[PDB]
Amino acid sequence: NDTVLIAGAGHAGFQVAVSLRQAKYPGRIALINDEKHLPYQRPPLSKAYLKSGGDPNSLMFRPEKFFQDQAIELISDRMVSIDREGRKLLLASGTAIEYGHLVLATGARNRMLDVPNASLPDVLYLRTLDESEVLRQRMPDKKHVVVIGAGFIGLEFAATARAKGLEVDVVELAPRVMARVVTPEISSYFHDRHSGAGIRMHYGVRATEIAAEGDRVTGVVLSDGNTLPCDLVVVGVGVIPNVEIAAAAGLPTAAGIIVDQQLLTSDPHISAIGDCALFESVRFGETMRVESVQNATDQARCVAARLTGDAKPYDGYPWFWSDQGDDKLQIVGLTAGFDQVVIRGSVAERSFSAFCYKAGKLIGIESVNRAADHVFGRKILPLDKSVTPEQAADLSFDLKKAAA
Ligand SMILES: Cc1cc2nc3c(=O)[nH]c(=O)nc-3n(C[C@H](O)[C@H](O)[C@H](O)COP(=O)(O)OP(=O)(O)OC[C@H]3O[C@@H](n4cnc5c(N)ncnc54)[C@H](O)[C@@H]3O)c2cc1C
Repeated sequence: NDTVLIAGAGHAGFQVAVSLRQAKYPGRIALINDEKHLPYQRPPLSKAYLKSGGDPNSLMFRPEKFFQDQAIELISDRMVSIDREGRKLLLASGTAIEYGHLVLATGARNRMLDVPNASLPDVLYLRTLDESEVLRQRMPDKKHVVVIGAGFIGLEFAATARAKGLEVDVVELAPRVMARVVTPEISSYFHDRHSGAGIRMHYGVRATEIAAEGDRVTGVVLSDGNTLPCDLVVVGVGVIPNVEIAAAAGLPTAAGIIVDQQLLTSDPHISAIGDCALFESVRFGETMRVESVQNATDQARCVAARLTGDAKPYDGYPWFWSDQGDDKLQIVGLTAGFDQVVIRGSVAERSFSAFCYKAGKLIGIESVNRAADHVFGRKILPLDKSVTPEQAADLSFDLKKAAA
């Protein structure tokens, strides 16, 4: 067959469809979308949107007419099974489709809070437009929310809930916030900023039970035995890559759908991109899964480029960002295994960067309200070039000249 079937119409799904057309792909392109919304943006969900008037499709990538003009078949359905041998995609509507090449961009789903009463009505998640909209409408009728999970999303939400007048308590099991993604100097800064806004941070604890009265949430019980009163709970304790269906078809999976340097599964005719993909990284010499718009986007481009001619190893350089309250956090590079951190700028001035090193080499830059340092990293890191810790701290050391 000639048709390219895309399962999942989020960032990666939408981008591969678009990039496929830009590259003048002749075949048919079907985009399976299991949500009652035109493909939309995720980043605004825990940011601006929570502050908007809730405009139905204000987060749409492109308007409805776009998919028609682009010959991208937008199918309002969901894949449930994959017939690799018959190269057919089995939808839930009962329908079935043959494919030349199958692109899996199923992303990842919320990991359910595994605690008593965790499923009461007032225990909400925050990852889909729908979930964002209910939370937006629910906050005005709530006085106190406990946020479980100090990840990016949880804090982006916490600041807004606080800004709206709600009482806010953040529950994190680790000793500091964003422990899975940033170095201590960043956690510290944000701990101060949020605390300063009146948000009460709680470290070293897990939720062990959701205290309720009738079926009304009244608090969150912690592993230290104490209970934090609240009438609303927002949980962000991780996701689960959607690999089930692919695994059901015999495709290797783990913490994501396994793919090689070219984002291909063990079955040619089937690729995996975005949050759902556990790819082989030539640059970093290891298999990993990355959750970011950058990753979804660059991976989509890589596949689109392959299915149209030049098959190259995926090498989208990783970078992320987060908008918490009035502060902007930008990260370029992977900081895992950092053994030396240098501060450039001033924490007091609320504009600085943490230059992270490992074995004497710059591995990443975490910039708070300092776009210039981020541009420096985005240019230098992909080239695998570095700057000494001494130079990073020196405000008289010109980053523009260094990156020319
Ligand atoms: C609230 C929020 C804020 C974020 N903010 C940022 C940010 O500021 N910066 C950043 O870099 N990243 C951010 N991210 C992460 C970013 O959204 C993800 O990295 C990106 O969406 C991953 O793209 P994706 O295409 O793989 O999957 P997603 O966008 O999640 O889309 C997956 C889509 O596939 C659908 N689907 C799943 N299974 C099936 C199936 N079997 N059949 C059909 N359809 C299916 C899903 O319902 C969904 O619509 C944020 C994420 C969230 C949730």
